[PDB]
Parts: sequence; C-alpha cells; structure tokens
Amino acid sequence: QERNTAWWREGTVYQVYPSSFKDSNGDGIGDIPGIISKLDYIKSVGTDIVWLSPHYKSPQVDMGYDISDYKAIHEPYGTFDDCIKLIQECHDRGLKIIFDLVVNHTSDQHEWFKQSRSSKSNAKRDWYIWKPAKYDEQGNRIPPNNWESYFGGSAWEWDEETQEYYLHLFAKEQPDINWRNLQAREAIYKDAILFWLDRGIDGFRIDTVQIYSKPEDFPDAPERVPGQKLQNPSIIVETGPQLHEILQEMNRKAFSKYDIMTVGEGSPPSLEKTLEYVSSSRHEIDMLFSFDFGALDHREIAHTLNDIDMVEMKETVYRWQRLVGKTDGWTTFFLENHDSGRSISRFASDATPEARNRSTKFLAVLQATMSGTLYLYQGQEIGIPNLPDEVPIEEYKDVNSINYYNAVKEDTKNDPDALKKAKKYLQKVARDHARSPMQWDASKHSGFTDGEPWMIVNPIYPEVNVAAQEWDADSGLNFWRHILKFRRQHKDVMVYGTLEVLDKENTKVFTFTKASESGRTFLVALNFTDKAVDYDVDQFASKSTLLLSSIGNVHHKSGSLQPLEAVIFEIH
Ligand SMILES: OC[C@H]1O[C@H](O)[C@H](O)[C@@H](O)[C@@H]1O
Ligand SMILES: [Ca+2]
Repeated sequence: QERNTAWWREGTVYQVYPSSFKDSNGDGIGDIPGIISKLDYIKSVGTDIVWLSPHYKSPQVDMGYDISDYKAIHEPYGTFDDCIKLIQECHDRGLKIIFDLVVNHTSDQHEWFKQSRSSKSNAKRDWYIWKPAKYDEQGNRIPPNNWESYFGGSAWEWDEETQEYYLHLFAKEQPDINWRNLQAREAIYKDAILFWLDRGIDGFRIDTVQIYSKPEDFPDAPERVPGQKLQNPSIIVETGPQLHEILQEMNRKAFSKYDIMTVGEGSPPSLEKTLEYVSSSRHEIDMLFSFDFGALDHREIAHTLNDIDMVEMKETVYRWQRLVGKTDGWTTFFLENHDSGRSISRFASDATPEARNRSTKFLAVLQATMSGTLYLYQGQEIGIPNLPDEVPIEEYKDVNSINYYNAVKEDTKNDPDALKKAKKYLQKVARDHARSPMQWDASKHSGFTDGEPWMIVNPIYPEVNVAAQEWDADSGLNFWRHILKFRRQHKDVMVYGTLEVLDKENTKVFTFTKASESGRTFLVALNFTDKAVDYDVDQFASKSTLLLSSIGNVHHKSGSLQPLEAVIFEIH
C-alpha cells in the first residue's frame, strides 16, 4: 500500500459545526445550503480540508453525536441530495471533506437499539452491552460497578421491561455498542463507513477512538476523584483488549481501499502506545487529537479550573510534536473545536478590541509553527472570544452544561456559592462558547440568520465579524491568511520540522526550534504574559534574522518581547 499522504500531512483543516455555521432559510438553525454558500469563504481562509461535524439523522440530545440512522441526514440541515451536493461543491473548489464517524454508541432511537432493548431473546440483544443488576448489603438494586457517565450520573441505565442495565459512557440516550459482537461490527462497517466512503468523502474524524473495546469483567474504575462514589472509567476503557483488532479491521476492510485521511479523537499518554495507533507500520489510523494541551487550564472529571503551568505546557507541546521527524507516525495541533472554550479567552487576553486582535495573531503563530496537520475551528480566524459573564446559564443549551449545573444544584441543594463557582467554570471551558453562531457581519444576529437563532449569538459580534475583517490589512483574518501562506512556503520546517525546546525553565517565554533535515532551522519565541519581558535571541542562536512578529516587525524591540508577542527567526 503506497499512498498519497502529503495532502493530509500539509493540509489545513477547517471544522464546520452545521447548526451554527450559516442558516439559509431563517428558521434559526444552520444548514447544508448555508455551508455551500460559504465554501468560497472557507477556501479563502487557506483551507484545504473541511471537517463537517455530525449531520446525520439524530434526536439532537448530544447535537448529532447520538445518531438514529447513519444513512440519512438531519432534516433541518437539508435533504440527502443536499449532502451529495455539498461533497461536490467542496470538490469543485479544490476542498476535500471529512465526515464525523461516531461508532462507540448510537441513539436510543436507532432501530438497532429499539430491537436490542425489545427483549433478551431479540437477535440483536448482544449488539449493545446488557448486564444484570447487583444488590447492596441492605437489599437495594445497584449498577454492576462505579462507572460514571461523562455527562454525569451512573453509566448504566435500568431497562424495567427486560430487568437489565445497558452501558452508556455518554448520555442515557447514547447506548454503547458491544464491539465483541461480530454481527454488529459488520452493520457499522456497512452503514457508517463504506456507505459514505462509496459516496466520495475524503475521510473521517473518528470519535472516542480509544474506548470501543471494554474489558470483559467491567471492573470498578480507580478513585480519580477522592471520596466520590462514581468514577469516570476513561483510564480503564481506553485501548481495550480488542481496540487495535478493530482499527486493523477498519483499515483492511474500508480505510485502505480509498484515498482518505483518518484523524482519531483521544490519544494514549505514552509514545509507544500512541505509535500503536498512528505509525505507518501499523496500518490503523493516520493521526490523533490529544486532550493534553486542552487540559492545562481545567480538570474535566473534577470540574475544576486551574492556572496554566508554563513548564507543563512546554512538555505537553514537546510530548506529541516529537512524533514528526523521529518516527514514521504523525500528529495534529489545534486550540479550538466544538468541545472547547474559545482560544483567546483561555490562552491570551480578550479584554479589549486591541487585545482580541493581538491575541488572535499571537495564537496564530503558536499553531502555524507546530508540525503535524493543522486544525482550525469556525470563528477562530476572526478571534471569537467566550460568551461574557452577563450571559446567564439558561443560554448554555449544551447537555454537558445543563447536566453539570443540574448535578451541582441537586448534590449541593441549591448552595448559591457552589452555583456561582459552577457558572464561573462553565464561563471559562464550556462547549457552548464554540456553538454560538458564526459572526459574518454587523447585521441582526451577525448575519447568521434572518430568524431567531437556536442559541445566543456572542454579543461582541458588532466588533468581531468576517465582513469587518475582510478589507482590514491588520485584522486577525488577514493575519491568518498570511501565516498559512508562510506555513506552506516553509513547510520543510513548519509542517515536517522536528521540534526541540530551549530555555526550559523560563516561566514567561516559550522558545523552541523547528529544524528540517534539508538543513534549515527556525526559532520561535512566545511571550504568554501581558507585561514586556527581557528576551535575548543571541543567547539561544549564534546568528538570527527576524522573519515575522505578531505585533508587527517594525514594533519588535531587540532585547525584549512585548505583551503577547510571538516572533519567528531564521537561525544557524
Ligand atoms: O459522542 C459523545 C461525545 O464524543 C465525541 O467525541 C464528541 O466530540 C463530543 O462532542 C460528544 O459529546
Ligand atoms: Ca435552516
């Protein structure tokens, strides 16, 4: 198997969130014709590959990640031929398109589940994970173990009609597929994978790629949150006994028969296990998204915020950037997606118009200099920040936000201080900041819809919008376009370059080198603080020439880095 890999290795991915990108018929929901009408705009950002988030038939409990039919399209997004049209419209403009592959679980409204839960004698019973109840010391009915769902509460839902519990790592409406059942494997391969590979898509975003295979004895998860009864089982379900078997099967049967790229969500903590997923040798998948970088400012399982430790951040960047050049694997880099808070709000300053612009360019240098495939999320190019403090919790429509807040309200019996702390946490890292409609212009709802949007449009939209940034040479959008042109022109060091960290102990400035095997080497310095810091490039590079600064080359002062200034130098 000799393949065309350069297109995914060097390509820039733009992630589209169907519900929030563009509404073409004023019902307040985004749709496929809206996407088709904005494809020229996507191309103009610098995009090679479009990553469409789940658009298939779904009750929208988890906004597309609970699928009720792999072969049909969610009616508000448009018709089945609208989906085929989008694939062609992308292709017409030189854009590839990848779909979201959600196969750890299905909707509870999927016909496969309606059959599974119907009776214990049903032919498709074993297609999902059913377990009998356990009884505690005092005779009460309890689940098979302490596993917690990622959205709160136990991971086992009680089906009274069949007196048995079904496994659900996500919502009660997302029952987990039993991957031990070969008949269910074939059903997924045919409907969720080969059906769309046969319609000409260029690849998939594989969800929760580590958790398909559960250990046969479903043992209690470890005490990750001291003294709490239920425990998230991510650490014991990740890379299960059949996981690599499954990925190997998906490659030989589907991925290897088409010219595509596969990107998996979730990576192991070690290099040798990570290479078991992405090494060319292995013929499984091409690259992985790691949660490490996104986890520097919060701990999801404990719903706690924390200050970013500069040295841990550097070690996290190096942990995965080390795959490029020293191995036959690959890696990715991203600061945003549908499951995260806005990047300028979490990693830079969003306080003022000037700060939003300076921060957008700052993070742009951080991402542009990282090796591996680069991923942008709709909005990131124009510096959309997080929803401000004045937006109340009722507007946070995401199920993860509602379940957490409700669990605080229940477990603390409306402790008002606990609710304020729960809201503060949600204001920094909720998934809702990434789902507020795309900001196109300064008209009603930032020109996203003529109707009433399905979720609140960020109220900074009059300042922050595409049309405002299009003809402004100094906008974050035109900075993003230039930095991607720079990235392609210097791909030997930016895309394929080996990364090495210098001045490790420095807590204010991150300094690293990107070296090609051709010879060429760049040095990147980022001042993550908001005060001027003394910085001397000559202590880390014999000879150097400034190529670009995020604050403007003429504003760069030798012997210092300005607040949130990132610089690229050619050295050696
Ligand atoms: O499908 C359940 C969850 O897993 C997926 O990986 C998605 O990225 C996330 O948005 C979703 O809530
Ligand atoms: Ca619509």
